[PDB]
Amino acid sequence: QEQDIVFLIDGSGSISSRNFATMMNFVRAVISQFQRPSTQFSLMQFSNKFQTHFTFEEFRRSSNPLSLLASVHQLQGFTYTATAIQNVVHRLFHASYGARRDAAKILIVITDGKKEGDSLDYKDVIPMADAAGIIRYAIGVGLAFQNRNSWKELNDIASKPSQEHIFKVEDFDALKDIQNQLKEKIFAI
Repeated sequence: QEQDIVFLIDGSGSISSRNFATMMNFVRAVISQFQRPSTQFSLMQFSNKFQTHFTFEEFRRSSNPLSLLASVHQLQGFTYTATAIQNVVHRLFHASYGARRDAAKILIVITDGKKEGDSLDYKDVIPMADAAGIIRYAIGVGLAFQNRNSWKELNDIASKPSQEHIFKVEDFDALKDIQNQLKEKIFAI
């Protein structure tokens, strides 16, 4: 079963250079657990700005896909998670970007904090993501995601059942600890 998977990663200034590098190592590790052509990937980074590092078409045609993750520079800035999801949902899965009609559409969001200053609300972008059948995973990095204020954030982003689509890790160095878990979740789709 074909899968078109988008990684949407936060590049806000709150993320240290060391942690950003660690996050990219995690993305590379997860991608390395899958094989083309069944699974294809696309990567967008967000802050208050948005950058598509590679589309599904670029990943598909590449003779060395993992290299497309070699020159990813951190954007810095704020964290407009809702608008970022909107940008992914309304662009990265287009046929013109290399997406496949019959493929399962999956979005993996990695963030170190709640959205702040975003002019869009989750209720403004999630309903459409659900209509498109986009399966969403929310990965929250930081002890703050242990409370309620930040917990609800992951629930608003992730597909239901929430528990099966959310991951809370204490720090960026702990991302590697959920690689197998995340892989198993996706392989089950």
